[PDB]
Amino acid sequence: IVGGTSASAGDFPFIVSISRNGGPWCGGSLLNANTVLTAAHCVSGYAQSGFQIRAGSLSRTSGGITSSLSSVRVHPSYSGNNNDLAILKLSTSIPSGGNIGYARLAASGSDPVAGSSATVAGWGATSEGGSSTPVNLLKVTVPIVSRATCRAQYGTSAITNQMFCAGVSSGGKDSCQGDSGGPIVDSSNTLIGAVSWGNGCARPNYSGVYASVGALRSFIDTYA
Repeated sequence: IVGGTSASAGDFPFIVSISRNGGPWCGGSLLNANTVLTAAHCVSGYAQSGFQIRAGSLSRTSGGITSSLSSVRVHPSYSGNNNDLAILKLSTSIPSGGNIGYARLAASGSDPVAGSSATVAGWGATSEGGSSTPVNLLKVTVPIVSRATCRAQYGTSAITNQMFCAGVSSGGKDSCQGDSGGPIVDSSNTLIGAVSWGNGCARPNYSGVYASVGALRSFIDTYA
């Protein structure tokens, strides 16, 4: 997260950190005791044994409850930047309670409205290419950017109806490498997306791009 602040205990109770080969990798969202939602690009094409999830901690290295993966399912239309969600099943179930909870999902057919406030969180870099990544969770609030404006930034075909955008026109606030897969929520604390892609991080005139939970809700509901 670039331009963020420290998360407090009990913020994002459903967030999980996802390590790969013992090192930082991505974020995700705990949907229920045995299921995590993340970005497809975090897991597609990699050995599933490399991953570990951690829930219930501000730290990505220590505390909370961990689990390995039992299975990985990517959206059936996932390709590159498009349809960038995956469902992970956990080898060890994780109960709600204390600083762990489960996400509430945006409805099928919904689309975040331009200008509304969203909050994204993760353990990614705080600069493009950053040499070290924070141990404790960060968060930042950014406005939704209309799909039309985002298409003017990236190209008409580049931003699909299963993506939405968020950021500040002058830059300075965004998700960044290592935040992929983690949650973005709306002003009701409903999970509206997962960190997906962008041109660099927090650049002026290049919004962060998010996989849309509303748009992909049928997939999520099938496998959750």
